[PDB]
Amino acid sequence: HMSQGRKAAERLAKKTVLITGASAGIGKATALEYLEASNGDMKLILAARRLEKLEELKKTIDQEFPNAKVHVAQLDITQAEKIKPFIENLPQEFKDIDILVNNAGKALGSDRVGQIATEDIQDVFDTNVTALINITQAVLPIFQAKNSGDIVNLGSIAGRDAYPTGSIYCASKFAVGAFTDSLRKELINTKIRVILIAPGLVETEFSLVRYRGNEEQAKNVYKDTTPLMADDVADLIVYATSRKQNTVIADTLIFPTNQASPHHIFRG
Amino acid sequence: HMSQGRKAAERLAKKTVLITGASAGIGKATALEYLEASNGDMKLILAARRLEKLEELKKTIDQEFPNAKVHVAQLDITQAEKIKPFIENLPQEFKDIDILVNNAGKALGSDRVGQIATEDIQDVFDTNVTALINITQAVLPIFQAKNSGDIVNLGSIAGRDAYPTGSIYCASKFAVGAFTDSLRKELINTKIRVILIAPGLVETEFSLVRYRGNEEQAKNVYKDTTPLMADDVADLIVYATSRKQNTVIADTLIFPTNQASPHHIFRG
Amino acid sequence: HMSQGRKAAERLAKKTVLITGASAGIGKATALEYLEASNGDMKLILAARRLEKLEELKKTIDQEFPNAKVHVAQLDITQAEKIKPFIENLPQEFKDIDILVNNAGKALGSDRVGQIATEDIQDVFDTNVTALINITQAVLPIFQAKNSGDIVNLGSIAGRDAYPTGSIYCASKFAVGAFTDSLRKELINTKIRVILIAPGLVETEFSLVRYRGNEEQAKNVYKDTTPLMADDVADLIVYATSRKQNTVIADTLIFPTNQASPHHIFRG
Amino acid sequence: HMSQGRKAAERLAKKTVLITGASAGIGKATALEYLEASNGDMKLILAARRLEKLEELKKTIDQEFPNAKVHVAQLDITQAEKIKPFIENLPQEFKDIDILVNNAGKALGSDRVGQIATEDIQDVFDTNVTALINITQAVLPIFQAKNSGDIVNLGSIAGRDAYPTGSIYCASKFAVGAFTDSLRKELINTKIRVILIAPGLVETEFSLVRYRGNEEQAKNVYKDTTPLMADDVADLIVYATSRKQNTVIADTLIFPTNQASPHHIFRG
Ligand SMILES: NC(=O)c1ccc[n+]([C@@H]2O[C@H](COP(=O)([O-])OP(=O)(O)OC[C@H]3O[C@@H](n4cnc5c(N)ncnc54)[C@H](OP(=O)(O)O)[C@@H]3O)[C@@H](O)[C@H]2O)c1
Ligand SMILES: NC(=O)c1ccc[n+]([C@@H]2O[C@H](COP(=O)([O-])OP(=O)(O)OC[C@H]3O[C@@H](n4cnc5c(N)ncnc54)[C@H](OP(=O)(O)O)[C@@H]3O)[C@@H](O)[C@H]2O)c1
Ligand SMILES: NC(=O)c1ccc[n+]([C@@H]2O[C@H](COP(=O)([O-])OP(=O)(O)OC[C@H]3O[C@@H](n4cnc5c(N)ncnc54)[C@H](OP(=O)(O)O)[C@@H]3O)[C@@H](O)[C@H]2O)c1
Ligand SMILES: NC(=O)c1ccc[n+]([C@@H]2O[C@H](COP(=O)([O-])OP(=O)(O)OC[C@H]3O[C@@H](n4cnc5c(N)ncnc54)[C@H](OP(=O)(O)O)[C@@H]3O)[C@@H](O)[C@H]2O)c1
Repeated sequence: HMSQGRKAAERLAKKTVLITGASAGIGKATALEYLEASNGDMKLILAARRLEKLEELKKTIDQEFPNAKVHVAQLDITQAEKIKPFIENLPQEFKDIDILVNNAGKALGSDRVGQIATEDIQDVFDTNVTALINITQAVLPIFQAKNSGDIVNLGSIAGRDAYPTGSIYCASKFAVGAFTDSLRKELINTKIRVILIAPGLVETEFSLVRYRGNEEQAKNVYKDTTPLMADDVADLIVYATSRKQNTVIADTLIFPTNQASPHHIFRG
Repeated sequence: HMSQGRKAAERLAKKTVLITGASAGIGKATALEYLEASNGDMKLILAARRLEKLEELKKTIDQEFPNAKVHVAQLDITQAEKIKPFIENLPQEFKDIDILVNNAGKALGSDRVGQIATEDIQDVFDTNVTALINITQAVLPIFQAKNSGDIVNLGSIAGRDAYPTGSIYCASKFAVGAFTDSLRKELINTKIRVILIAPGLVETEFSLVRYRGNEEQAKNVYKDTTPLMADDVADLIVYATSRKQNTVIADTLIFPTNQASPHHIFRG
Repeated sequence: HMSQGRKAAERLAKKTVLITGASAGIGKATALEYLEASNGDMKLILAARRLEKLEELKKTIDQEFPNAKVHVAQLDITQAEKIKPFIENLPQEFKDIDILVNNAGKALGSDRVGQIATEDIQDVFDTNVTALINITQAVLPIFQAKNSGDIVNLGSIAGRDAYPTGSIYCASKFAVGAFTDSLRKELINTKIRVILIAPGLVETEFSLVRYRGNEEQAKNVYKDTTPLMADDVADLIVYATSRKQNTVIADTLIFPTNQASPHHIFRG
Repeated sequence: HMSQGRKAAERLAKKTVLITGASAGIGKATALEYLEASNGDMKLILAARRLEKLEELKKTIDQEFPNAKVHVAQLDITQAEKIKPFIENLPQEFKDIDILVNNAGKALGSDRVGQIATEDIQDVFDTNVTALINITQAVLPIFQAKNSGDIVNLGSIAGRDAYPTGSIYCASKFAVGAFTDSLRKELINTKIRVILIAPGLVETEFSLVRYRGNEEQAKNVYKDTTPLMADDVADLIVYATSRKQNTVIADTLIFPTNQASPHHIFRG
């Protein structure tokens, strides 16, 4: 198991990764890809709300990667007050986080301004931005203590090119990008790496969530295109975080070949 | 009184402007400037938390511009549940808003990530982003009914060029920009104008608020420079909103001559 | 004649403006607008290739603004070797330039990459970028000697949001923006103002030139929209350059109300 | 020899890469890295002006990668008239290009506007922009005929964040980005991948060229930092081009850990 070559595996070995939104889509793919690239030799902290999904993943990992160690954690990152204790209370074995993947995130609906539910505004901002920042602040001290660690934030093409009907989501991803940029500028005197991942169309549960479980509307987003799959973004994240320390794959835009922006999507 | 020429005064006359953060700084300057440019002939809705400051402004206006009509409103735009009623309950005379100026906003501290108080995060985001969106959604129906109206959003240079120690503020201003951009893209089939104003250094109460009333630290931000004053930004706002309808001064970055970015500030 | 109010007229009076592309469209509008805003009391240096068009304009100005002084100059700004002498040889009366408007510019064709004529590539880059820089370098010493002066560069929405079929033009306008931004950052220790004007659809001779004189294709670009007219952009330029010296209207995107990007253009 | 894992080697095998600026720095590193990742099993066309440097590289490759096939080409990409014939005249074996790496490029001096030699302006633009576009147009038909191929353009952090003293270079890299973006938007209906690589500080011959051979000034750019080495950027290029076809690593900013922008560079 060395999906990315020997040197990348060496660099990943024995590191501890904390992944938010590990129950599905990119987060889940990323947990698996980290093992593919390191010959199973890492420690994973998988956090999301759906505990069974996490358990199921751990079981999959357990048999596929005997030498992997996985700590499953039911956490709604929206519940601010639980973040700091969550970190402080990690089992000894998993306390020394090396890579934080702020992947948990969502979009709710495609309403034009004027039609947007206040709940949808709070939920998207709280999950995408506020929680991302809380989790970041709670982990950072670990990195600063040892002057090492990667902070990986999931932005989006929507974070640099806004589109109509996506005002809130775009506002949230623009925010994530900016926060990420300040952070990188603050840390230039450390060896802590700050990495922004910005995908276009990836077929996950993202569109299913976005349209409240309506499978029709979800599949329709990808109709007549070959979008990215979660493992494609996972591939990039593991790639970025397995570079030699001095290298920062700082900001990457990943697209399916048929897409060039939110407004430029070829449908065959 | 026609600070911007006859034609601009004609275009402004008898319009109703709603201004958030009218008690100080740019919002206050903007109320005054609208009158300077329209020969007093407008209707102003001035909202902020400090009711006395608003009253004082109204009194100033009352004697300076007898023909102006001013409705003062004590409102904390952060109290979401009060927004919709606020708009619906405007006195008949002021109900027909023509220009919305989403000016109320703030920055809290200059802490590097890791050191940022959760209250400061919520306050900045709620005031700068969430409330701006709520207020925008509450007013927009008025504009859509009559297919006219200007939406003016206070962004910042910080909204397109992030800087260390300003992660939250920058994140919030990037969000305001992106929301604004989505909005403009949604409304291209209307005659509703969407305008983003993005200043650099303006000497107001902004730095005083930012450093919790410490006048030392506040004055220090402007030390050895000649920053913009609030009437400079007011000038631009009134300029943008007094153009003929078909013209959209969509996005303007305004700088004092000694500044070229958050990182490029000459001190004499 | 004070289209922009008294204070703006005072600030413009007796200043010397150098305008490239004065024979048509925005450049021509801008010469006229400067006079509207200053009560005719300025000195204009109008440069372009079509000498009769310039003469015609001067004649118009001569009778409309008796107190204006206009120096007409047949110049192909693409002829680098003539730039420095051009400046150095201005008649005494016009030597002390206060405002440079780098307006001359064009786009040639709408060919996709693979189909682009080399002549069209050189012409667009030489006029839009190289000449702009040459002219800028030649005038700048005047401004540095007296520590004042405005440099106005015509960018475009295309300079920040590229679009298919416009690769060369967009590349050129991105370049103009970047050059402009470096410049502003270099001059923060001077009182020299650096101003970028970025329009969307303006109906001038721009599309006519772009499609090699084919009036059909030209009119077609504006079909079913109400684009900006050249005086709209002139209005903005005169506005920016008539602000008090300390204020820099640094970067303004101006759109007709039906447009929000090169990709978002409503046609009624 | 599979620096990036088996699957990536499979995807690279037997492909033909054309590399500009192969005689040194990133271009040279990239030729080497392609072989490291594919077990020597590719065909390289190495072009630059210094023929001996190319020969030397080929000799290195010949003994290190017996199964590699290398065509060396003395070419000044600035000589436009030679581009099309260059492509058309490639030996049969190397005619079917799969990957174009537009790497040749340079910066000349660090002069502020006003002090910039016209030769330096033409040389930078002709090499970085005009030649890049010419070479792109000449190779593209190959890709369109077979509906596959990667176009890799070397941009820079300078292409999205301009800095004083780098106006021309920045202008040139902004143009490369914009051209690149247009190109990707044009090709969404093909399976041709369009990839922008944007590094910060890499220690190559780049600074040596920039300061006309002065080793002092060159080494000084990197003093007290650990910059990226050419093989770091090579790694990213090979990574991007060895993804499965549907995946486009569209736009990647790569930094040494001590850098976060042109203005944010920590020196230890
Ligand atoms: N997929 C795309 O096309 C797209 C494009 C660009 C960027 N992105 C970004 O990439 C990230 C991952 O998206 P995705 O496509 O993988 O979405 P997804 O398939 O819907 O998964 C999102 C994950 O986040 C978790 N999550 C949501 N809210 C949470 C909360 N309050 N607390 C803890 N965990 C929470 C979910 O698990 P539970 O429900 O079990 O808690 C789920 O596992 C998001 O930030 C998204 O914005 C997505
Ligand atoms: N100063 C700068 O250099 C700078 C630069 C770029 C952009 N801006 C932006 O310009 C806008 C105005 O800033 P400024 O410099 O004029 O600031 P300021 O002088 O401190 O005034 C801000 C106004 O907002 C009001 N406000 C704050 N929170 C409120 C709330 N929760 N509910 C209702 N009103 C509230 C305040 O009034 P009350 O306390 O009475 O409620 C105050 O009148 C902000 O959006 C700011 O981000 C400032
Ligand atoms: N119109 C739009 O939709 C649009 C949008 C954004 C930006 N812009 C920009 O705004 C500026 C002016 O546009 P426009 O609409 O006014 O175009 P226009 O109507 O074609 O006029 C351009 C002017 O430049 C002059 N000119 C062209 N090449 C020249 C050369 N080589 N040497 C000297 N003068 C030259 C032309 O005069 P002669 O032929 O007589 O020399 C003409 O006066 C340009 O930078 C353009 O890129 C236009
Ligand atoms: N180094 C950095 O910090 C950095 C950062 C961002 C982007 N970049 C970009 O990365 C690319 C490579 O730069 P580098 O650091 O590798 O520079 P480098 O070490 O100086 O190499 C540049 C290469 O380009 C070739 N070249 C220059 N002009 C040419 C011409 N007219 N025709 C054919 N070949 C030519 C040179 O070969 P000959 O002299 O033999 O012709 C040399 O092989 C450039 O596009 C650069 O702008 C560099």
